[PDB]
Amino acid sequence: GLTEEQRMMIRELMDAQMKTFDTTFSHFKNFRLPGVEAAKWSQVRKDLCSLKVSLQLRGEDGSVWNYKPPADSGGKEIFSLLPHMADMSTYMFKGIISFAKVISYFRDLPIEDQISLLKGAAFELCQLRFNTVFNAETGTWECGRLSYCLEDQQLLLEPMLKFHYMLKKLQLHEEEYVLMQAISLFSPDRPGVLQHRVVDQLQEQFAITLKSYIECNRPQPAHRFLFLKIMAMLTELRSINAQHTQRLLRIQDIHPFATPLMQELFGITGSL
Ligand SMILES: Clc1ccccc1C(c1ccccc1)(c1ccccc1)n1ccnc1
Repeated sequence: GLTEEQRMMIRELMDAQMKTFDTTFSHFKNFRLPGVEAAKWSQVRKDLCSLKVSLQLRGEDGSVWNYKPPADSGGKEIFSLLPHMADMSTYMFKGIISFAKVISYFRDLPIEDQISLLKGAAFELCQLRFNTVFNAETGTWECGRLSYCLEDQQLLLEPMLKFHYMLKKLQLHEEEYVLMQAISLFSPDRPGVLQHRVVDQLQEQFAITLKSYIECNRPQPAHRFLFLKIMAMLTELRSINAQHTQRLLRIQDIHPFATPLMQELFGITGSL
């Protein structure tokens, strides 16, 4: 029950996803690994505690490395995973940027608005892509030969983590994830967007396509209100990206770690 525009639209997004989402992370390599005042630090210590995972690395030859992070002993060991996480984020961001740049609706926008939309939505799209490799039975993001496991059920208090569990519960299709990415990418209200009305119209068409996709392919009474649930999750995603953004900026304030691409997306000038 989708129109021809809508069917073309979903195809173009699925195409962009297929070309730019390295789902086995095969080309994530050369990354760093952990080695072998006052009220800021209290806040940053709390910040880093929420971002805590163990790391497993499965060698192509069959070997396995496992890293268990330290406890907070009041020092600098709380920063040990930041260079690795910066490299993973950077790698995800490159995929996100490539995703946007092959979408016709995005390429047609002026360059400054392209940049403003990517700066506004990079994290959100990264989180949506991470959700598709999140294993909610083991609390593990399965990134090909890398796995990141939550240290350990009072962790669902963390809004990022509650989001991943709730979104995974909806059992979305690939098409529904990529429409979510599009709706978040084409948010007309990001800082610096000039063409508000053009982006808003595009956003509305992505949401209408999603509504129609669901109505036509999900008749089960379990998926009643699925569209509205998804849209409320998108609002939650925006809110937690703002929280997560401020958290990384606090951490970055006292222990620098953003790569140049992360700095670009943050608007960090390299000046002081
Ligand atoms: Cl992606 C990211 C960047 C910086 C810090 C933490 C995370 C995190 C993650 C995701 C996949 C693989 C390793 C870490 C992360 C890990 C644990 C707790 C919070 C965030 N992530 C961002 C959003 N959802 C998950």
